[PDB]
Amino acid sequence: APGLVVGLNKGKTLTKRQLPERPSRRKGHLSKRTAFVRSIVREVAGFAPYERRVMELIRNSQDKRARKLAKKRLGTLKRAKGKIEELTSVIQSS
Amino acid sequence: YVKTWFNQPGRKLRRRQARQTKAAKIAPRPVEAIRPAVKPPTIRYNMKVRAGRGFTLEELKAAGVSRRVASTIGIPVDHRRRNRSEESLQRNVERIKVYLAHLIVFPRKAGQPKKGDATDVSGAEQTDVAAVLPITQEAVEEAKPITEEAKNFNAFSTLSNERAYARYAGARAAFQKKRA
Amino acid sequence: PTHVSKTRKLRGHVWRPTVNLDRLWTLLPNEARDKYLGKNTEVAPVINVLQSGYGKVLGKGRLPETPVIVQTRYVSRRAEEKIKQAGGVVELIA
RNA sequence: UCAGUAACGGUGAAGCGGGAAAAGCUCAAAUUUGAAAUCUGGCAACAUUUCUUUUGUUGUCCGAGUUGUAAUUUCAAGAAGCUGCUUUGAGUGUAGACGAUCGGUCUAAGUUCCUUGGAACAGGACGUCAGAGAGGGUGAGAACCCCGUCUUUGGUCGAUUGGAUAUGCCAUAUAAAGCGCUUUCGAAGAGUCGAGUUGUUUGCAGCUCUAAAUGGGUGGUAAAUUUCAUCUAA
RNA sequence: AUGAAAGUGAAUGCAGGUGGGAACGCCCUUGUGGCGUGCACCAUCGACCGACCCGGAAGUAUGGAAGGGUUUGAGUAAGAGCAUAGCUGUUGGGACCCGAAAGAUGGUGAACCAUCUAGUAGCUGGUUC
Repeated sequence: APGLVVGLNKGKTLTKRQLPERPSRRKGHLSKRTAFVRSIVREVAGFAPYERRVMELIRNSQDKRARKLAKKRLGTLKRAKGKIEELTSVIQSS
Repeated sequence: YVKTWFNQPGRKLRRRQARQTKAAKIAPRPVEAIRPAVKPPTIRYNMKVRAGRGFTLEELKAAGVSRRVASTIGIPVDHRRRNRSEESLQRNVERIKVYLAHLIVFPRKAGQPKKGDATDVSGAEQTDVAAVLPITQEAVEEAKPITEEAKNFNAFSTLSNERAYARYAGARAAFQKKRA
Repeated sequence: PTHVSKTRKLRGHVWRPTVNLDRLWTLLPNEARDKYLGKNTEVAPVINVLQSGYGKVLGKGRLPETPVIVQTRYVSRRAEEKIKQAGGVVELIA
């Protein structure tokens, strides 16, 4: 804020006070309890066929096809990349 | 279909009797609750000051009253609003402070003063809150001297080029990361 | 009124508002103009056009030679120089 | 009001501003495991009533319920440890005031003379009341014959009720809660969101696929990705 | 106000002259005529702002000035509009009144009924001192 109207600093020049963090923003945070529960359900429930198919695609280094196929299954790139990275961590964990 | 307004005097009289009946129902306490001093959110109206919904949890914490006591004694609380400029902290604070100063709380359970509510009770009076607590507009300045350093400040040196600087900041930043 | 009508004679016969320098001195309270215009006072009057719902101060008109500070958001490219030789100052509202 | 504006191609909003009115909240997601502390119903008593017609309480029994009834918590938070201030009933008769309604009751002064007329409520003379000269009736234009109108936001008399005021009696109160602090923990709603597809007026719906935890929705930005802002759906 | 939009954003010259131009003054003391003055204006023009084109003083890649157009605007140039009522005209609502088969929805009976309907009316007829 240069006491002015324009620029990538613009605004009326004041002393901003550091506002506290509100509990609504807490969403998405991991709980060791729920992280444990998700571990249990992952180990007991298993996997749907489509992630099964893509993981030996990672196993035989068929990465690009698996990424495209994961995109087709879910719909968005971020969901697809989020999927494959967690399966890969499962792959190295195994 | 065709909305006619032949009831306009009638509806106005209904509200009057609504206020008079409401006020007479709770006569000791003021008819209208207090509201904070808040600024309209846009470049057209941001200079003005108007009355908001309630005082944010920051202000009640500063004013020394809990969010429970405030609701009981007629101070509305707004949780959605958050106040960031510490003047908005301020301007609402003494607003709560002077409201508490002029506030008189009748003791519960047969008029034995509890904590610091009050001792006198004959001072029961129903007053307009905007009288004791009017909302003011922005304090404008008058008769300030010198600022010949701003004289040499030739406006567009900021406006014209910083506006261009803002416009070209993205392209400039892309340039710097490119040749790096 | 039907009686005057022609039917009663045919029976049978089938955001930036703008302010120019000729108007800044009209935005003062009249006592401010009375006691501050034309007097060689050390302190000059201050005009906040934004308080009259005006965004940009254009520069049309002549000025009295009394120094006066004008507070504004935007200003035309001649409106500032005219107030230079008017003895007053222009500084920009944030 | 924006505004017949944006948008669409005649249809046609919304944010902002002013005003009317304002009031906040409850669950699921964790335990109390040193006690299912919870709840319906049957039976015996105690009551209370707009009310013999209603509404409960106590005791006892039985069943419901650990595939979860209570207490605590709902993101504005909050839980668990620490601190010293503050507080507290889901009660019960009497008196007085306050209003709501109904039920009733109380409301000032010419019908005095002459003429016309079937009839005076007409015309004339002489008066009266008026917080009452709104209206209606009475054998024709009636303030004073009558009902009414005004006083009336009232006097009276019932009946209940409005909840406050005082008072009296029980209560149980070994109590719980608010806020300084945290040495931290924070669970947060799935055939749902979403994507493609078909219909219909972005919304919804059928169909196949089908999620995630700083994730997800939504936008200013960027860039086509990004930061940033704001909110926390099912 | 201009520009498609970013964006910029209007007295030349007693806020002009150029001629003229209202009444007045103003007479030469008659009046006429002139002296004028010039309102609305009027035409012209000098110009003043935006767009268009050429040029880049500067000032923090950015950027703008001075200056050159006879290209542009129902532009500025000492604001004239706002509200209410009436008249008249026009557009839309049943739309001056009356009148065509038809069509839809839902019913009754073995075609009819009620609503939509006060329809399509480019016409026929009528339309008041």
